Amino acid sequence: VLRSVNSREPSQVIFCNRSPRVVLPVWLNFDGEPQPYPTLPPGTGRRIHSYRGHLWLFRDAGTHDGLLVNQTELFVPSLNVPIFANITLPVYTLKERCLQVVRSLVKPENYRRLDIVRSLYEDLEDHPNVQKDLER
Amino acid sequence: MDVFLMIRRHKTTIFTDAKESSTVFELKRIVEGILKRPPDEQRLYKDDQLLDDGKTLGECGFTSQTARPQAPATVGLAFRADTFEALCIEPFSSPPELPDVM
Amino acid sequence: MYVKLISSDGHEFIVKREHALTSGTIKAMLSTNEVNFREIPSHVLSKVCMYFTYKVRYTNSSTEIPEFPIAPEIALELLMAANFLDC
Ligand SMILES: CNC(=O)[C@@H]1C[C@@H](O)CN1C(C)=O
Repeated sequence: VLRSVNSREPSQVIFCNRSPRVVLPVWLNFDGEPQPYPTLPPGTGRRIHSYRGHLWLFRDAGTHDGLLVNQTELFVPSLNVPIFANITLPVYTLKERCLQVVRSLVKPENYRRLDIVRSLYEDLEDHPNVQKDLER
Repeated sequence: MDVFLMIRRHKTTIFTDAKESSTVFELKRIVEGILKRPPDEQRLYKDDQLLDDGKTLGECGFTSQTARPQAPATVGLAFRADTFEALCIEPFSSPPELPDVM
Repeated sequence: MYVKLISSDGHEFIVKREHALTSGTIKAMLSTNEVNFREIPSHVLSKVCMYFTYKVRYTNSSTEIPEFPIAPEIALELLMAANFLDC
């Protein structure tokens, strides 16, 4: 339902990682399956050959935190008059940002050992995920 | 360019912004609107240094890249009761001991 | 124009009303221009206010948004506050 269009029409794309995260580019193939590509270090760039009508999204390579590309969630290469794909941090909610920090300090096994409301215990293990966000 | 500040006195803290080109006096005008105290009854400090009314915030080392929204610069405030009290800023509460699981 | 947010240890934080209305919780507590937080100490509520300024600044900005910093010692308590405030 959310797949790349097999147009076979070449489209030069520049991946510009303007975030302090290691970015994992994800290409949704013609079946809708998320296909990972080589990661981009923070503040770095990379030139890749893609195609018109192809679906891309971007995540933190280590935590799968959601990232924005051109101020949205989905990047679709268009006709080349190289299309620029600006990858930036979104403004996370304070709750989600706090979750990211706690997850990176505590091993998933010790989520239960933390003194918090059980509601937070569940939120902590509900890690950001490509398939989870992939629905509509 | 906008600078982001914490104007602090005792247990009071004001979060506000201002232009780099704006003056220390103009910041006292802001404080006046909020705390109902005239500029002549106010003193503004960068750390321990008394700030002069005519100087711009940028001249006083409040730049848009050090007075950031997520990490605002601190401006000390001292009122006049007719003598001026000493600059006094109560520290925030201390964080608990870092949990062993962290 | 400005509202007052008081921490559990007496610290009084004064922020713009627009900034404070980020939290739907705080909006409800205002409706009376002061809110008392019995559970939120100073070192947490101060970060909450910094986030308000941060959020208003970088929402729909298109500029390179910087990371919102959270010290490891604060993360645990800030999470509980953020959860409660739906921030
Ligand atoms: C090296 N370039 C690729 O791998 C491109 C990028 C993406 O459109 C998918 N794709 C294919 C199927 O060739």
